[PDB]
Amino acid sequence: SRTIGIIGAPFSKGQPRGGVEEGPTVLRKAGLLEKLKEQECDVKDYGDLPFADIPNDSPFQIVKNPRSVGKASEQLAGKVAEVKKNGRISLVLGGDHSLAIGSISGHARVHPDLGVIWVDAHTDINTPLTTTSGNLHGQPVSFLLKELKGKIPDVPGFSWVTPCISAKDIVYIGLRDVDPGEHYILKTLGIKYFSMTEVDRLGIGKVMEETLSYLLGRKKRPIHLSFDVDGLDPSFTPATGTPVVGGLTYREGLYITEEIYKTGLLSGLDIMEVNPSLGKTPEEVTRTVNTAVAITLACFGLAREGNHKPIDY
Amino acid sequence: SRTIGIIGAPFSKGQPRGGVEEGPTVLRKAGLLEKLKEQECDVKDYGDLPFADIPNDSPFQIVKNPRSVGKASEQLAGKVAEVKKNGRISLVLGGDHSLAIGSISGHARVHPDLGVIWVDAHTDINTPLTTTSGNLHGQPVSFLLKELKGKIPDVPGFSWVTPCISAKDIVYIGLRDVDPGEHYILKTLGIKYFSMTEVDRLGIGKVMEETLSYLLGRKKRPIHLSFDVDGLDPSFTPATGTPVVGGLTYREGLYITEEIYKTGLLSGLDIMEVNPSLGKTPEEVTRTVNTAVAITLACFGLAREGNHKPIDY
Amino acid sequence: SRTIGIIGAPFSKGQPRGGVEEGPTVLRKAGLLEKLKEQECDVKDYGDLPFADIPNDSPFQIVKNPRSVGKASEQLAGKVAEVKKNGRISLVLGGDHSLAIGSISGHARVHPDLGVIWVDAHTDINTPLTTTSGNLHGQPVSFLLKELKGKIPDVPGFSWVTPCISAKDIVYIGLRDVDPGEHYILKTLGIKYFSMTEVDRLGIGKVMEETLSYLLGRKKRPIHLSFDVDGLDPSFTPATGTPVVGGLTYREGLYITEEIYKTGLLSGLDIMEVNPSLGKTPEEVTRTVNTAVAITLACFGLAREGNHKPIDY
Ligand SMILES: N=C(N)NC[C@H](N)C(=O)O
Ligand SMILES: N=C(N)NC[C@H](N)C(=O)O
Ligand SMILES: N=C(N)NC[C@H](N)C(=O)O
Ligand SMILES: [Mn+2]
Ligand SMILES: [Mn+2]
Ligand SMILES: [Mn+2]
Ligand SMILES: [Mn+2]
Ligand SMILES: [Mn+2]
Ligand SMILES: [Mn+2]
Repeated sequence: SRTIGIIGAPFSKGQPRGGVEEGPTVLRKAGLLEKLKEQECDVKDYGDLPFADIPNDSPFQIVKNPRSVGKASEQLAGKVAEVKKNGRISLVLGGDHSLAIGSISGHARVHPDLGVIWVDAHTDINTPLTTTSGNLHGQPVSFLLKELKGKIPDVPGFSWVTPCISAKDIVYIGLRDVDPGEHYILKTLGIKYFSMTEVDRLGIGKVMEETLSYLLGRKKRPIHLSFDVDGLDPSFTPATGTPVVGGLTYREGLYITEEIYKTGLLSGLDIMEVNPSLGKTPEEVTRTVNTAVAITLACFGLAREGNHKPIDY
Repeated sequence: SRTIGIIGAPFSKGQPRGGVEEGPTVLRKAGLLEKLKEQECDVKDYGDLPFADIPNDSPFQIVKNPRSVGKASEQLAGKVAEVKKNGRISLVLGGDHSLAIGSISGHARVHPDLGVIWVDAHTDINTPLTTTSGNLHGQPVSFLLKELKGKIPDVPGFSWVTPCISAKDIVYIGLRDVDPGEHYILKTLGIKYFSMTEVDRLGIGKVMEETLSYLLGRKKRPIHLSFDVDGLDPSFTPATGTPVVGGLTYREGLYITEEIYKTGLLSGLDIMEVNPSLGKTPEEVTRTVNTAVAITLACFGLAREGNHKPIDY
Repeated sequence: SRTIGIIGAPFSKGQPRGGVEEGPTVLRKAGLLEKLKEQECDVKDYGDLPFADIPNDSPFQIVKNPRSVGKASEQLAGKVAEVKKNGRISLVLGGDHSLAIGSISGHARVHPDLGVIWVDAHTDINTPLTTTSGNLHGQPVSFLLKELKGKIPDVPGFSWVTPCISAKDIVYIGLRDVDPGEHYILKTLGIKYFSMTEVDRLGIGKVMEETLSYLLGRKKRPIHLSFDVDGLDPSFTPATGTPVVGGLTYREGLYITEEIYKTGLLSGLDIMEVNPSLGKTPEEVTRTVNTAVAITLACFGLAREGNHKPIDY
């Protein structure tokens, strides 16, 4: 049965807007733990990581808050590796996606053979040298790829990092806003991806069939799902820092996760970029969090066709 | 040509909210009869069933308004069997889905070999003993299935009922909120269904291909379509008692019905759960009724590709 | 590389509502030229056609403003043929779709072998004798089809017209509101089309596969894409004269154009029916124009998966 390890990560210095550090709060008050337990889920809450304050953290070239970001991920990596050693699926209620660096890092320490599925409107694969924004939530994957070692300069706060995944161990789904440098990296490293164009062409059904086959083809291995809230259309998750029109639908979002759950291989989960303060109205915030919870519950068994206990009703 | 028999069924005691008894009214004033006639439809209106008032109708265990519900369906069954004997397709403009009991019952009296397609966000297959809500609009199918005879206790008002369909003669489409007892019944009786997950996986095209093949495989037989308005997403039909996000789209709704029409086998039709009083704004009511009419017109020939008469334009 | 020739066509007398003549304006101020240049596009703006005023233009039977419409298209045809001779893809920022007559006409003068893809909720194939509205924006295709020569009476202003395409050289996508006479013409001339029903059945992926195969089967030839803004659902392009619910999605709209771009055969493009004055709110106008620009940029290379230059990033 799916045993979960909850990790609240109220961090925002991976991007300019601040309300994202409130993500764990709103998701918890939405009753996420209760609802997960309302299922057959064994849930242990490891709490909200107390993220230090690094007042002295000047830019590294154009890269912003490098020491703060580097420290949050280093802290998070230890936590994630802790829950993984406790035999539970790590659920990181995040702030910004920069935390992916620590989440996937800590997960790989315990399961070096993990495969990653990255649901996002963006690739977040900019290097400190290709980024034009300097925001680290758009650079996580670059720190994690072994093939990019030698192209990632020494950024204050990330000396603890060691690339744990190969370009062949990750699949993107939902892309619709990729920088030119990021696109160059995609095609150069031969990274497997399904942009909104491929979802439109093939259908989410075929997309998931190919994604799982691609990652679990040679052999079965742990799965790390890093779900960026903006991967879904802004009509479903408006309270997010960088929304892009024409995203994955609510149904597609649930299909992605229902399928992953069914592999029985989900090992790590990230629910990122939910920023309640960016909701233009009280219900945009409610609509976003509700959708984020729904997708989280899907990862752990909630099926739209229904569920029932091993009893004769 | 599609000859129709209209039956207004202003009934609401199958669920707690009352505005649903206004369904026939708003659908008629939307010009449904005129529009149907604006097509090549032969339409005879059998009127709005005068539903009796049963002041004395205490709960049966937890089941609410059993005598009122049982009587409305018994009345409706006779009407439907009447129009079927008049060689016309029964169109039941309903209130709540509890009326399905009488609609399908009366239809089967004349055509015991009918197949049922149930478009709904719910299975409505709870028994008086599995229901937790006590609302009869979520129990109709349980009264109709032969295999469940022996599990349906004697509820005041339904002694006239006799299960007329087998688990193999029904197909669900659109499910996204099924109780645990209902899910147990689905898998136990081996009922064929396409939840939103299957629609996402296969596409409405394949879904309809399999549905009709499944029901008309061995041989051609009359079709009864019980369309619950909440089977479509609440962005299309918001004025309904129990809306559930992530529903069938407008297009899918029309595709379902255009395909059924084309079989030339539509024998019975239910348009249920439209509740004008639940629309939060005047246009939510207009948007709901408009969609309900559009889907009704599709059942009787209106095609999105166009239609034309046997003349040289 | 895609070299473009911009042609502003502020014309509205092809239909009753007037704000459509503002289409070139809002599209230009949305930064369309800048954005196209922000790509690898060679853009030359031929300006906004100064459309004459024909005060004396009484109806022809029921056909409205025939001389004004006929003159605008005649003018436009010369312009389009001019840009085509300059070796550039004609981009007609239009007013109403009646301009299609001149756009496709002028294009065919230089490339008589062109194939047409018509994205629209309507067929716009009514003849002066089949039309019931008398509005010429719903009759363009009838003037262009060789097979309909002999059925198009002499309308003041169109004596310069000479049917340049056969029924076999055009494909419709998005149809959902076709008159009976139009439908008769579709089936009689055996015109290939994909109404919303076919998109629902096959998926936009298969639809585009069949469309391009159909038109480029025997051999490769120039493509003329006449994109009517109302071909997309009104939730994306509300500021348009004749919206119809259940249209093509934003994603589908981009998929259509991304695919066409990739053929490397786009030869002519029409962006029609954008009417800023019909937007009920300031953002409905913004949402419409934004979508119209997005689809225009897709026609010329902008891909959702990303783009990059031939350099080592
Ligand atoms: N993670 C995001 N939103 N990335 C977008 C943009 N390429 C940036 O790297 O700042
Ligand atoms: N028909 C509905 N809405 N059913 C839902 C719920 N299972 C109930 O049986 O009350
Ligand atoms: N182009 C449009 N909107 N056509 C619709 C209608 N058949 C008319 O020809 O006026
Ligand atoms: Mn993102
Ligand atoms: Mn991201
Ligand atoms: Mn329902
Ligand atoms: Mn129902
Ligand atoms: Mn149109
Ligand atoms: Mn048009």
